[PDB]
Amino acid sequence: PYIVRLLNSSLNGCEFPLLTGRTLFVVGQSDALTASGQLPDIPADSFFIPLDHGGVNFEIQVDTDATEIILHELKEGNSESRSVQLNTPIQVGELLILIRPESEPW
Amino acid sequence: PYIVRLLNSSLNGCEFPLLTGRTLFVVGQSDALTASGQLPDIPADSFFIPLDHGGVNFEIQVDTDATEIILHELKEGNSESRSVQLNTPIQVGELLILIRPESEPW
Amino acid sequence: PYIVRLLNSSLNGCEFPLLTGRTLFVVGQSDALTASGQLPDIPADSFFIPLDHGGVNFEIQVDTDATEIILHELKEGNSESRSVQLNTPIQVGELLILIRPESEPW
Amino acid sequence: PYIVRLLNSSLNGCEFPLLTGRTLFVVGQSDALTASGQLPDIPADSFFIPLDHGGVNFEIQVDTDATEIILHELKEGNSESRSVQLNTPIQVGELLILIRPESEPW
Repeated sequence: PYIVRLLNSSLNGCEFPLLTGRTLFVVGQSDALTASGQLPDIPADSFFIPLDHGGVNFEIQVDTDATEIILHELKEGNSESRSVQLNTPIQVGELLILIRPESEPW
Repeated sequence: PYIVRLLNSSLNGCEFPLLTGRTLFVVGQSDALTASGQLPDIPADSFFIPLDHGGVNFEIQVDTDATEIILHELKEGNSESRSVQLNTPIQVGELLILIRPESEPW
Repeated sequence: PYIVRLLNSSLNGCEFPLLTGRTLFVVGQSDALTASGQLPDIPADSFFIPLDHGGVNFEIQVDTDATEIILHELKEGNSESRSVQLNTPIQVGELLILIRPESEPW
Repeated sequence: PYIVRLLNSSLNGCEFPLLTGRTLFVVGQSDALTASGQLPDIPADSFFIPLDHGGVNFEIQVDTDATEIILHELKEGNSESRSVQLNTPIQVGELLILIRPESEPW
C-alpha cells in the first residue's frame, strides 16, 4: 500500500494512507475545512490540507495492480492527469507531496 | 539514531531525538510558540526553538539507510538543501546546532 | 568526572559537577537569576553564579574521552574558545574558577 | 586536620576546623554578619568573625597533601597570597590567628 507524505505546508510530515481506488485531497482555507465535515469518516477517501494560498484539489488514483499511480489535478470544469513516481517530490499547486510505499520510510 | 543538540540559544544543551524521515524545527518568537501547540505530541516530528532574532525554520531529513543527513533551510516560497556532517557545528540562521549519533555524546 | 570550583565571588568554594558534554554558567545579576528558573532541574546542564560586575557567561565542554576541556566564553553574537588545564585558576570575566578531577580536592 | 584559633578579637580562643580545600573567613561588622546567613551550614567552608575595624577577609587553603598552607588575603579586585606556618601568630588585617594541628593544643 502507498502513503502520501506532505513535504511542506503547516502539516509538513503528515502521512495519509491511500486506499485502492481514488483518494481526494482538498487543499485550501477554512471554508473548505469546515465544509468538509459533511461526509462520514468511513474508510477515508478524502482528506483536508490547509494551505494559505495556491492550493489545488487533487485525486490520487491507485490501480488494483498497484503498478501505476495517477494524479488528477482538479481544475474548473475539468481535470488534468499525470503519472507520478514513488519517492520523489511532487508539486501540486504550491503543495509539495511525496508518495511512498508503506515499507519505505522517507 | 541521531540527536540534534543545540549549541546556542536559551535552550543551549537541549537534545532532540530525530525520527527516520523528516523533522521540523520552528525557530522564532512567541507567536510561533503559542501557535505550535495546534498539533498533537504523537511521535514528535516537530519542535519549537525560541530565538530572539535571525531564526530560520528548518527540516532535518534522515534517510532509512541513515547514511546521509540533509538539512532543508526553509525560505519564502522555497527551501534550500545541504548535506551535513555529524559531530560538527551547523549554522542555521543565527542558530547553531550539532547532529550526533545517540551513542556519541558531545 | 570533573568539578568546577569557584575561587572567588560570593559563592567562593562552591563546587559544581560537570556532565559529559556542555555545561552553561550564567554569571550576573538578579535579572538573570530570576529568569534562570524557567528550565527544569533535570541533570543540570546550567548554573547561575551571582557576580556584581564583569560577569561573563561561559560554557565548559567535556569530551566523551575526557582528554580535553574546552571553555567557550560567550560574547555578543559569538563565542571564543580556549583549552583549559586542570587544577589551575581560570579567569572568565572577573570570575575565577578552577576545574579539578572529582578525586583531587583543591 | 588543621584548626584556626583566634588569638584576638571578641571571639578570642574560638577554634574553627578547616576542611581540605579553601575556607573563607569574613571579618567585619554586623552588615557582613547578617548578610552571611544566606548560605547553608553544610560542611562549613565559611565563617564570620566580628571585628570593629581593620578587618580583612581571607581564605585559608589546605592542599590534599596537607604539606603546605596558603593564606589568601582578599583585596579589592584581587588577592595576595602567602605561605604560613603552623603554631605561630599570623596577622591578617588587625586580626591575629593561629593555625595548629588538631592534635597540638595551643
